[PDB]
Amino acid sequence: HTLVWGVWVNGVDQGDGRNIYIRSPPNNNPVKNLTSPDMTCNVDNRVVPKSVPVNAGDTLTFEWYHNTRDDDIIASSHHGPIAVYIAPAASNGQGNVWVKLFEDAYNVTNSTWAVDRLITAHGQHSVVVPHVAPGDYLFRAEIIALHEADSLYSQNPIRGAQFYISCAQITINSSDDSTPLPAGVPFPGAYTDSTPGIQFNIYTTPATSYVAPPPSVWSGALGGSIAQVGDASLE
Ligand SMILES: OC[C@H]1O[C@@H](O[C@H]2[C@H](O)[C@@H](O)[C@H](O[C@H]3[C@H](O)[C@@H](O)[C@H](O)O[C@@H]3CO)O[C@@H]2CO)[C@H](O)[C@@H](O)[C@@H]1O
Ligand SMILES: OC[C@H]1O[C@@H](O[C@H]2[C@H](O)[C@@H](O)[C@H](O)O[C@@H]2CO)[C@H](O)[C@@H](O)[C@@H]1O
Ligand SMILES: [Cl-]
Ligand SMILES: [Cl-]
Ligand SMILES: [Cu+2]
Repeated sequence: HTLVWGVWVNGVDQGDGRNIYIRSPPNNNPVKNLTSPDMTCNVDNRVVPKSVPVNAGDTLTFEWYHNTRDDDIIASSHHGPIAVYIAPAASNGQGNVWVKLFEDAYNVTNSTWAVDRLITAHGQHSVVVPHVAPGDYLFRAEIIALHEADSLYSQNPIRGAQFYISCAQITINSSDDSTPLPAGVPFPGAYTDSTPGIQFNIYTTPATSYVAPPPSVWSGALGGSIAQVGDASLE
């Protein structure tokens, strides 16, 4: 159970974005039905009044929280991967539009899941804004908690992979468009009951064997991190 509080741009806090530049759901409960319209941008997908200005190459940091800002972030049980996708905002997230900018699943070097590192990072993970066409975008940050993913939700709706999905409204101002955004995948649709990484038993299957759900990270993506970029406590 986790939500996005706001974003930072080049280590500058853009302030509380909830229902302002984040298409916030009413609560921190997961989405679990892979064919739900809620897979796009969670249960309250609508235009919110603001979009955060960035330029291509800026560091864009998502900041998550559990109940209050800079708390436990997400229950430690919720091991799993983190992904960020981008779509042009005029799509409203519909159609074959979501392009993956970031994936971090299980780090063999550190012996840690992305969610474990997200907690240590005070809820912060970042992407480099890609060199796409200037305009309005949705950045869809997705945490998959796998602690009940040994079952398919479609088998047992009390369990299943849990999707913590948050869509931020981002406006890309200065961009040379050196990597034009291609068509992408649909949400709902890209993940199905047979997709690798959706049904996974963390109690019996080694995390060294985990394969995150496709699609692969786009060739135009410039990278990211899971690391504290701003100190919320200094405010
Ligand atoms: O036993 C089932 C799994 O429970 C996980 O804890 C979650 C609780 O089941 C869930 O009820 C709770 O929901 C809270 C939420 O955390 C809080 O922010 C909100 O204000 O109220 C909700 C309703 O009470 O969330 C927790 C996760 O934080 C365990 O983490 C898991 O190990 C266990 O299998
Ligand atoms: O961040 C580690 C993560 O990498 C995933 O592979 C990606 C990689 O992030 C990206 O830089 C490159 O451009 O594409 C590949 C393929 O999608 C990998 O799937 C994860 O297991 C791993 O934790
Ligand atoms: Cl939960
Ligand atoms: Cl959310
Ligand atoms: Cu939870």
